[PDB]
Amino acid sequence: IQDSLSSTASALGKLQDVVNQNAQALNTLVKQLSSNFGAISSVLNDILSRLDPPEAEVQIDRLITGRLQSLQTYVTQQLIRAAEIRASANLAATKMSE
Amino acid sequence: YAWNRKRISNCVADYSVLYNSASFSTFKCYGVSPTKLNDLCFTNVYADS
Repeated sequence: IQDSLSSTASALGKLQDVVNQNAQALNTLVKQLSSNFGAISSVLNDILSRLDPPEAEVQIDRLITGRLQSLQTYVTQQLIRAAEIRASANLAATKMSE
Repeated sequence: YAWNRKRISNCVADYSVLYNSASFSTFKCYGVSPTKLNDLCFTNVYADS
């Protein structure tokens, strides 16, 4: 077994998979800030520095709408994965106890 | 149809006086607010007459 683990790294795919999944989802969430959602630009400060309050609001509305919508979607993925992982955790606990 | 094309760059721009020049009938901005005009830096500008 010591040799098997030392040579082959495919055994730990499951744990590697979970870490990759969370990293992937987070990266997409981070990347989403680069999106425009039909706005003039995707830099909040730039919009504040170009238009005026009665004019910059519409752009912000799209930025907030898109960004807020993206966040909850990521939140949903996390908890669903958490729902799965927690189920896995309970199974492991029984294996430990049993 | 023969609208002139002009280029301006490598200089400082004072739109405040131009904004204060209310003599112009049509002084409208779309991508920017004239109030904020005097506080932005640009790669270059194009002017037509």
